[PDB]
Amino acid sequence: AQRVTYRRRNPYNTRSNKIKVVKTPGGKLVAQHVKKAASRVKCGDCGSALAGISTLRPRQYAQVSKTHKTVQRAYGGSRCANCVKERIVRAFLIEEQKIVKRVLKEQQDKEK
Amino acid sequence: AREIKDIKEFVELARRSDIKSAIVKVNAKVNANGKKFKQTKFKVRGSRYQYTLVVNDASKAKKLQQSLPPTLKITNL
Amino acid sequence: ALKESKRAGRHMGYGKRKGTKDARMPSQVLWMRRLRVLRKLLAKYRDAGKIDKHLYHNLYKAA
Amino acid sequence: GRVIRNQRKGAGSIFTSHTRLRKGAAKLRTLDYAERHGYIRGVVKQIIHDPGRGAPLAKVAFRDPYKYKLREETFIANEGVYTGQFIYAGKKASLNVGNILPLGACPEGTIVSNVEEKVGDRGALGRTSGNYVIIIGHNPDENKTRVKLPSGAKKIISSDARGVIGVVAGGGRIDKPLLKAGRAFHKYKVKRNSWPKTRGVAMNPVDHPHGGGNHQHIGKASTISRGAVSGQKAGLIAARRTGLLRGTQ
Amino acid sequence: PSQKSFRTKQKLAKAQKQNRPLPQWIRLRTDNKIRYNAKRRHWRRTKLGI
Amino acid sequence: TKRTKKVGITGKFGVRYGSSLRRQTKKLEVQQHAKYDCSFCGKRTVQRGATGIWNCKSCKKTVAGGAYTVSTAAAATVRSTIRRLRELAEA
RNA sequence: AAUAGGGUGAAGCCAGAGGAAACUCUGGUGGAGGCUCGUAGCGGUUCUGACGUGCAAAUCGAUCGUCGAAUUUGGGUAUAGG
RNA sequence: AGUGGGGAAAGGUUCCAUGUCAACAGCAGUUGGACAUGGGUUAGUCGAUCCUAAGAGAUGGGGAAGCUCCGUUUCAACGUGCUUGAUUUUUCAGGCCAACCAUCGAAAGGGAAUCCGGUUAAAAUUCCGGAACUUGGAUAUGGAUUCUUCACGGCAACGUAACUGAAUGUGGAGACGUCGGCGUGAGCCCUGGGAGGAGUUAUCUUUUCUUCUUAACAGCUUAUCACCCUGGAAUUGGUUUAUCCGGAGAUGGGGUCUUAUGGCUGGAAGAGCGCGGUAAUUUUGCCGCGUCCGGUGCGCUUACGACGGUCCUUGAAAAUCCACAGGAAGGAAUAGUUUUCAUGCCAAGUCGUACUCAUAACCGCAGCAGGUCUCCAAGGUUAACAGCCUCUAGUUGAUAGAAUAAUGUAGAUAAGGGAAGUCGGCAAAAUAGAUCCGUAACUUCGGGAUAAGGAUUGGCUCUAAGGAUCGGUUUAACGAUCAACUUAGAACUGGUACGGACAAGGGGAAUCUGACUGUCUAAUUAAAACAUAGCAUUG
Ligand SMILES: NC[C@@H]1O[C@H](O[C@H]2[C@@H](O)[C@H](O[C@@H]3[C@@H](O)[C@H](N)C[C@H](N)[C@H]3O[C@H]3O[C@H](CO)[C@@H](O)[C@H](O)[C@H]3N)O[C@@H]2CO)[C@H](N)[C@@H](O)[C@@H]1O
Ligand SMILES: NC[C@@H]1O[C@H](O[C@H]2[C@@H](O)[C@H](O[C@@H]3[C@@H](O)[C@H](N)C[C@H](N)[C@H]3O[C@H]3O[C@H](CO)[C@@H](O)[C@H](O)[C@H]3N)O[C@@H]2CO)[C@H](N)[C@@H](O)[C@@H]1O
Ligand SMILES: NC[C@@H]1O[C@H](O[C@H]2[C@@H](O)[C@H](O[C@@H]3[C@@H](O)[C@H](N)C[C@H](N)[C@H]3O[C@H]3O[C@H](CO)[C@@H](O)[C@H](O)[C@H]3N)O[C@@H]2CO)[C@H](N)[C@@H](O)[C@@H]1O
Ligand SMILES: NC[C@@H]1O[C@H](O[C@H]2[C@@H](O)[C@H](O[C@@H]3[C@@H](O)[C@H](N)C[C@H](N)[C@H]3O[C@H]3O[C@H](CO)[C@@H](O)[C@H](O)[C@H]3N)O[C@@H]2CO)[C@H](N)[C@@H](O)[C@@H]1O
Ligand SMILES: NC[C@@H]1O[C@H](O[C@H]2[C@@H](O)[C@H](O[C@@H]3[C@@H](O)[C@H](N)C[C@H](N)[C@H]3O[C@H]3O[C@H](CO)[C@@H](O)[C@H](O)[C@H]3N)O[C@@H]2CO)[C@H](N)[C@@H](O)[C@@H]1O
Ligand SMILES: NC[C@@H]1O[C@H](O[C@H]2[C@@H](O)[C@H](O[C@@H]3[C@@H](O)[C@H](N)C[C@H](N)[C@H]3O[C@H]3O[C@H](CO)[C@@H](O)[C@H](O)[C@H]3N)O[C@@H]2CO)[C@H](N)[C@@H](O)[C@@H]1O
Ligand SMILES: NC[C@@H]1O[C@H](O[C@H]2[C@@H](O)[C@H](O[C@@H]3[C@@H](O)[C@H](N)C[C@H](N)[C@H]3O[C@H]3O[C@H](CO)[C@@H](O)[C@H](O)[C@H]3N)O[C@@H]2CO)[C@H](N)[C@@H](O)[C@@H]1O
Ligand SMILES: NC[C@@H]1O[C@H](O[C@H]2[C@@H](O)[C@H](O[C@@H]3[C@@H](O)[C@H](N)C[C@H](N)[C@H]3O[C@H]3O[C@H](CO)[C@@H](O)[C@H](O)[C@H]3N)O[C@@H]2CO)[C@H](N)[C@@H](O)[C@@H]1O
Ligand SMILES: NC[C@@H]1O[C@H](O[C@H]2[C@@H](O)[C@H](O[C@@H]3[C@@H](O)[C@H](N)C[C@H](N)[C@H]3O[C@H]3O[C@H](CO)[C@@H](O)[C@H](O)[C@H]3N)O[C@@H]2CO)[C@H](N)[C@@H](O)[C@@H]1O
Ligand SMILES: NC[C@@H]1O[C@H](O[C@H]2[C@@H](O)[C@H](O[C@@H]3[C@@H](O)[C@H](N)C[C@H](N)[C@H]3O[C@H]3O[C@H](CO)[C@@H](O)[C@H](O)[C@H]3N)O[C@@H]2CO)[C@H](N)[C@@H](O)[C@@H]1O
Ligand SMILES: [Mg+2]
Ligand SMILES: [Mg+2]
Ligand SMILES: [Mg+2]
Ligand SMILES: [Mg+2]
Ligand SMILES: [Mg+2]
Ligand SMILES: [Mg+2]
Ligand SMILES: [Mg+2]
Ligand SMILES: [Mg+2]
Ligand SMILES: [Mg+2]
Ligand SMILES: [Mg+2]
Ligand SMILES: [Mg+2]
Ligand SMILES: [Mg+2]
Ligand SMILES: [Mg+2]
Ligand SMILES: [Mg+2]
Ligand SMILES: [Mg+2]
Ligand SMILES: [Mg+2]
Ligand SMILES: [Mg+2]
Ligand SMILES: [Mg+2]
Ligand SMILES: [Mg+2]
Ligand SMILES: [Mg+2]
Ligand SMILES: [Mg+2]
Ligand SMILES: [Mg+2]
Ligand SMILES: [Mg+2]
Ligand SMILES: [Mg+2]
Ligand SMILES: [Mg+2]
Ligand SMILES: [Mg+2]
Ligand SMILES: [Mg+2]
Ligand SMILES: [Mg+2]
Ligand SMILES: [Mg+2]
Ligand SMILES: [Mg+2]
Ligand SMILES: [Mg+2]
Ligand SMILES: [Mg+2]
Ligand SMILES: [Mg+2]
Ligand SMILES: [Mg+2]
Ligand SMILES: [Mg+2]
Ligand SMILES: [Mg+2]
Ligand SMILES: [Mg+2]
Ligand SMILES: [Mg+2]
Ligand SMILES: [Mg+2]
Ligand SMILES: [Mg+2]
Ligand SMILES: [Mg+2]
Ligand SMILES: [Mg+2]
Ligand SMILES: [Mg+2]
Ligand SMILES: [Mg+2]
Ligand SMILES: [Mg+2]
Ligand SMILES: [Mg+2]
Ligand SMILES: [Mg+2]
Ligand SMILES: [Mg+2]
Ligand SMILES: [Mg+2]
Ligand SMILES: [Mg+2]
Ligand SMILES: [Mg+2]
Ligand SMILES: [Mg+2]
Ligand SMILES: [Mg+2]
Ligand SMILES: [Mg+2]
Ligand SMILES: [Mg+2]
Ligand SMILES: [Mg+2]
Ligand SMILES: [Mg+2]
Ligand SMILES: [Mg+2]
Ligand SMILES: [Mg+2]
Ligand SMILES: [Mg+2]
Ligand SMILES: [Mg+2]
Ligand SMILES: [Mg+2]
Ligand SMILES: [Mg+2]
Ligand SMILES: [Mg+2]
Ligand SMILES: [Mg+2]
Ligand SMILES: [Mg+2]
Ligand SMILES: [Mg+2]
Ligand SMILES: [Mg+2]
Ligand SMILES: [Mg+2]
Ligand SMILES: [Mg+2]
Ligand SMILES: [Mg+2]
Ligand SMILES: [Mg+2]
Ligand SMILES: [Mg+2]
Ligand SMILES: [Zn+2]
Ligand SMILES: [Zn+2]
Repeated sequence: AQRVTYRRRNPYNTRSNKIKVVKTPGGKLVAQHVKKAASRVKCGDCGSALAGISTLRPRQYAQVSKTHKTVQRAYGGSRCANCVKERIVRAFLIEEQKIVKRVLKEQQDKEK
Repeated sequence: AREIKDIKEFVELARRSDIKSAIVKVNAKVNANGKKFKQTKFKVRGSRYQYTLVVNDASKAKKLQQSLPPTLKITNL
Repeated sequence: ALKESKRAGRHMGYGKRKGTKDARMPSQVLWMRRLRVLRKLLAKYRDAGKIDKHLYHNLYKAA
Repeated sequence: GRVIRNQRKGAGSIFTSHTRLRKGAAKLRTLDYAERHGYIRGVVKQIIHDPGRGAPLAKVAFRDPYKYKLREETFIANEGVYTGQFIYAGKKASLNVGNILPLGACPEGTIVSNVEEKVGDRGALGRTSGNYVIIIGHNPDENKTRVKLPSGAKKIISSDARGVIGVVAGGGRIDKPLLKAGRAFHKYKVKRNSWPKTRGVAMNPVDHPHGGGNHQHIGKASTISRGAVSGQKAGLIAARRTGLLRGTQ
Repeated sequence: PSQKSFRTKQKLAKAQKQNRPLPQWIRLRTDNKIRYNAKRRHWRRTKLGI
Repeated sequence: TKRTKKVGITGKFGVRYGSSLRRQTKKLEVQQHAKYDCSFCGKRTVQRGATGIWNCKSCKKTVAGGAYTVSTAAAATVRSTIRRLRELAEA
């Protein structure tokens, strides 16, 4: 079987010197240098992978359109759907309870 | 190279201001179960991309050939 | 010509074996092969209605 | 003779601490107006392992009172502190596990950790896993508090000095044997170059005061004066006593 | 190595140019005493120092 | 079947290190690899990360604990002492 | 950055049996370990072998220790003559 | 696991062509890594350059007689700051910030972007041909959007060609250890039909070997995991090789998303490959045909995916890019906005690039049996990348001829005895793979153990056992098709041979000693020495 060589001066199996083996239109077998696999965008609240956002190596995000980098919602590309839902409910319940705690201490500023 | 499928889209593209030349390639093929048919590929070379239109009908190809702008240089292969 | 001889069973006697029983045919592979056969049939019977989900669950743990 | 292993450590060439993997310095907040007069609330985001430390560390986010920003502090995690817990720090903070209070605000018998030697030094005492400081009593006229340290020593600190309510997490680590040289190797791989240790009696007289002899033996008393000089202080330095510890101390 | 600096490669160009034989018309000058280049260097025998 | 009469998890250590060292190891190594009840979600899904760090797989709550158990006896006592001193101080 | 192919079979898990209970037994599964046979690697026991104006200012041959970790190793970097 | 094909370090012209034999190639020499003359290394995409690592190191300062030492934001008034509307008044008006911020330090870390065919005597991811990509800059057309000004749809996960967003703030990516099995892909290996070419052909062989390939890039499509809607569960169900999940919503039904991977197509047959017919000293060709359709798997290598274990060990940083929160400012109707949608225009400087990488291009004084980091990896036998034979590729190099005394060096064999030799079983011999049976004292219960001790093993012809995919009132308990080598047994057979070469434990009973794994006297000592966990004392 035919054997391959590195295409660059780096002779070592490092993380950035990974190769694939590809068959050419000439019926030959050469090494083709691969780029590092992209990592998934992750949630800032729960750490889960965000759905609907392309997984690319960071510089490749600047030259691609916005629909790939976001979701049509609050905190679209930053927080997951479930984490925004808890934020909304928590914000609402907590702001509502602040009113109960306020009125209760105006009622005690006239009876105590 | 990008492929174009709609013939109407292809002729308007062939009159874009950056189109230098065109290639018409004829491939002799066979309809699998059927018999020999002559495929024709129209290739328009633009500034960024090469655009290919595949026309499997040998007669609509001839009509398309007379539908291209006369100014484009066409190479027959 | 050997491959037909070995497919017919030739050259496989005790005097022709150098690896252990488990290197030649791992018991972990045989177990995995068997338990996938049993699991595949049980889902076929339950999904065809030949057995119900209660007999299925008991036999799944027995397999 | 030669410079002995005691003396080569001060130069700190191969004897510096291995700190690549450390997760930050564990400190209390800088004592500010909010902690001096009231309390401030932060939320625990992480409880993480710090290499070279038996105690886990907690990352606690507070709001900055003066500019729009989040401030992340590295506290020593007390046992029972959980992710998402609200931590209250200040004079008016309540007596709950994990809260940071002045020493005068804690009643007698309060178990507190990461205690300040001096008001605002951000934690000096009782920082290792399973250790803590017990508050024995108060002297309100001079504003001072007496506490008992993990070594058993009693100390008097300003009552304005702060501490963290609870016991430092990760205790009981010493209860399990290491069982292997490799375990100590991995232990010190992220601490410093102090292992393994060659016995001075197994060296030559150039290398150590214990070196030499046609048998391995020290030859003179191994209790060394406190006033001895560098190169001599190898053994039991300023030893008040020797031998098996019998009875109470 | 194949990967070399400019400062190195410039020294190697001078080392090649200094490794000529003596030009033969020099022996014809009057009161000429130089018969050959006495500062020859072979790559395997004597090393440069770069 | 029952594979070992008494070594249990320390059967990975063979005959080395001494029986005394191995049985003392067994107690704390059973404790550090166990699953504990989550005080937040109620499942028995709390396991140790590094020493002193105990995470729950279900609700993703991390709690600071002991080296080999989620709670040491000393910490549990301090909570009740703190609970007690908090009640009198707050009346 | 590197480390063939085998052996053993620790926790956890499944099924069955016995027992009043506390529990025990059996058959599997699983794949632990500064575990093991053994290449490469790393090392260097014996022949007190060869050689001993040598291939070699330390090698050669067989034999041998270890071979998943306190492992082997490149480069960068730190420590300098009492 | 090469005497193959490349590289890093190091060398420096050794590379290629021509000539050539005085010296060198420990014989020779018409030959050479020698000698002489010329030629040769082409980059926006490959590395440097940028980033930071351990560390190095200026500055304000503080020491020091001083050479200098310390310190790295340090008891410092630390921006050669930016962003706009501009102004054409080359002045300004101001608006924001300045925790941290000199710098050097990686051709293996991080990192914007290129592929195929062809081409030289010698260069090529650099040249030619074709087809792309990134960054920076400029910029028009189309599209999009607005009279409900800064878009619509979907219950939702989210979808869309686009579809304002200052200061300031928050996240993500960059970004990472190790082991185990499972699954999937790719390349390789194996193999069928068919279309070509070569070899054998006394005889047999529908035979043996060989060609049948498809790059970067673009479009459409393709998913485990995760998530959404519905629904409400014991007769508990679902489920992995490996036991975990579910009233904190399972099973069931229907959907959303993510790189990876496959498919179709463009690139692209025009290329390359295999044949047939020709032109001709002939630069170089010209013509015609084919290049198609499959199968298989505990296979090998490697990538990815979903998982499980592990640690008193929890397994870099920074440059850089994106998103979100926020709501400053600016925005239409006779017209307004935006270059995150498509298309179009311009540019990408500097240095390295030949060749050797070793039993002859490096270091060991040398063309030295030594040393020196790494990538790819065919067939048979086999557990095996071992050993042995072979394909591709590469070598056939080592002064040679004639003889074959003693004594050697390396290697074989030996009657009967079997350690009597000797300090001593030194050396050699014996054992050796695999299946089945069987296995003691002692023990920290884990071991000891391959303990010991026995049997078997070839070839051939058979027998039996173990699956996959489809097809429907639950006798599918069956049919159809397809498919891998594993295990057990029998008969026959032979100069009783058979792990037939290769490969490959001798075993047992004890004493002294160190617990163990581990470590050292490079170049006479590997040990009982050192270390170690454990124990104890001291500050
Ligand atoms: N050409 C295939 C794929 O097409 C992509 O093109 C798509 C992307 O530009 C964008 O894709 C969207 C995107 O908004 C975001 N990633 C989410 C969404 N799921 C994707 O969706 C798209 O891809 C899926 C998958 O094939 C299709 O089934 C679907 O029809 C299509 N809308 O919209 C395009 C429509 O297909 C990539 N440009 C290309 O690199 C990739 O190969
Ligand atoms: N009471 C003061 C205590 O100092 C303690 O520690 C102090 C010191 O022991 C410690 O030493 C630091 C050293 O780490 C780091 N290199 C910074 C500093 N130069 C040293 O400080 C030292 O040197 C200074 C001279 O500079 C002298 O005052 C003294 O020798 C000593 N404080 O740094 C601290 C001060 O910088 C604790 N931080 C805390 O208990 C408290 O602040
Ligand atoms: N890095 C400076 C810090 O401050 C101190 O540093 C010490 C030094 O600055 C200085 O110590 C000197 C030392 O310079 C010198 N080279 C050796 C001398 N033995 C030390 O002296 C010290 O120890 C001795 C012995 O117990 C006492 O008798 C003496 O009082 C004490 N000053 O004084 C300090 C001790 O008093 C702390 N030891 C320690 O936190 C750290 O070194
Ligand atoms: N001179 C006698 C023989 O040569 C040997 O020399 C060693 C090497 O020079 C020789 O080459 C090895 C081998 O794996 C193979 N045949 C080629 C491979 N490139 C080399 O492998 C290795 O070489 C050196 C030295 O071992 C290593 O340090 C390095 O990591 C690695 N490249 O293999 C030997 C080791 O197996 C030894 N001196 C001796 O043990 C052996 O019997
Ligand atoms: N919500 C969690 C986040 O955790 C953050 O804390 C972490 C981050 O600041 C930083 O984490 C980095 C991250 O910044 C960066 N974008 C890369 C990666 N996502 C993280 O990586 C972290 O976790 C991975 C897990 O395998 C480890 O390999 C890595 O060593 C570790 N730093 O290191 C911290 C410790 O892991 C912050 N507290 C905050 O952003 C937020 O709370
Ligand atoms: N331009 C940047 C690059 O874009 C790439 O984009 C690739 C993807 O968008 C898309 O890849 C598709 C993939 O979506 C789909 N699920 C499978 C399909 N086979 C792939 O196709 C691609 O990759 C395969 C190899 O797997 C090639 O054989 C094929 O020629 C190529 N078009 O086609 C593009 C081919 O370049 C990659 N994301 C990555 O290499 C990188 O980001
Ligand atoms: N494939 C499974 C999935 O993919 C991921 O998992 C991938 C890896 O992260 C994971 O690796 C192992 C894991 O198996 C094991 N049970 C725990 C272990 N800590 C992980 O290791 C990890 O730790 C380091 C920390 O520095 C990470 O940086 C790194 O991602 C990974 N090596 O194994 C997977 C390899 O295919 C995610 N962890 C998660 O979504 C899920 O497990
Ligand atoms: N542009 C060439 C690049 O810079 C350098 O080349 C430049 C220098 O050699 C030289 O620069 C001189 C400078 O030496 C001298 N001391 C001052 C003079 N003004 C410079 O001149 C140059 O630089 C100025 C800016 O300073 C430019 O405005 C001007 O256009 C340019 N000629 O002029 C060259 C043109 O820029 C490198 N030598 C070259 O290899 C590299 O490609
Ligand atoms: N059984 C293992 C095999 O033994 C083989 O070896 C066999 C023969 O080579 C070996 O012969 C050896 C001889 O080589 C060696 N130099 C000396 C010895 N006297 C001979 O031994 C033989 O003769 C003696 C006569 O008394 C008898 O015991 C018997 O016939 C036999 N062992 O006897 C062995 C059989 O007993 C091979 N080494 C190899 O294939 C494999 O190891
Ligand atoms: N499992 C052992 C099996 O034995 C087989 O053969 C064995 C038997 O089948 C056979 O024995 C047969 C016996 O069955 C039958 N009743 C009588 C016959 N004479 C024997 O055979 C014998 O004699 C014949 C000549 O007749 C010779 O081939 C030879 O001496 C011997 N095989 O000979 C072997 C005696 O044990 C194969 N040899 C072997 O490959 C296979 O593994
Ligand atoms: Mg890796
Ligand atoms: Mg095209
Ligand atoms: Mg058989
Ligand atoms: Mg098993
Ligand atoms: Mg010691
Ligand atoms: Mg000694
Ligand atoms: Mg002395
Ligand atoms: Mg003395
Ligand atoms: Mg002595
Ligand atoms: Mg001695
Ligand atoms: Mg002693
Ligand atoms: Mg005496
Ligand atoms: Mg006592
Ligand atoms: Mg040399
Ligand atoms: Mg010199
Ligand atoms: Mg193994
Ligand atoms: Mg071992
Ligand atoms: Mg071993
Ligand atoms: Mg070793
Ligand atoms: Mg030797
Ligand atoms: Mg000798
Ligand atoms: Mg001699
Ligand atoms: Mg060996
Ligand atoms: Mg080094
Ligand atoms: Mg001296
Ligand atoms: Mg081999
Ligand atoms: Mg030459
Ligand atoms: Mg000669
Ligand atoms: Mg001669
Ligand atoms: Mg020359
Ligand atoms: Mg690049
Ligand atoms: Mg530059
Ligand atoms: Mg630094
Ligand atoms: Mg300095
Ligand atoms: Mg100065
Ligand atoms: Mg500098
Ligand atoms: Mg730099
Ligand atoms: Mg440097
Ligand atoms: Mg680099
Ligand atoms: Mg061509
Ligand atoms: Mg080419
Ligand atoms: Mg070449
Ligand atoms: Mg080109
Ligand atoms: Mg729209
Ligand atoms: Mg990294
Ligand atoms: Mg692995
Ligand atoms: Mg794996
Ligand atoms: Mg695979
Ligand atoms: Mg590419
Ligand atoms: Mg895949
Ligand atoms: Mg926003
Ligand atoms: Mg080259
Ligand atoms: Mg040599
Ligand atoms: Mg060799
Ligand atoms: Mg020299
Ligand atoms: Mg010779
Ligand atoms: Mg001769
Ligand atoms: Mg012989
Ligand atoms: Mg005899
Ligand atoms: Mg006889
Ligand atoms: Mg006898
Ligand atoms: Mg005798
Ligand atoms: Mg012997
Ligand atoms: Mg046996
Ligand atoms: Mg024994
Ligand atoms: Mg004795
Ligand atoms: Mg020992
Ligand atoms: Mg003892
Ligand atoms: Mg020695
Ligand atoms: Mg030894
Ligand atoms: Mg020795
Ligand atoms: Mg010792
Ligand atoms: Mg004490
Ligand atoms: Zn979330
Ligand atoms: Zn929980």
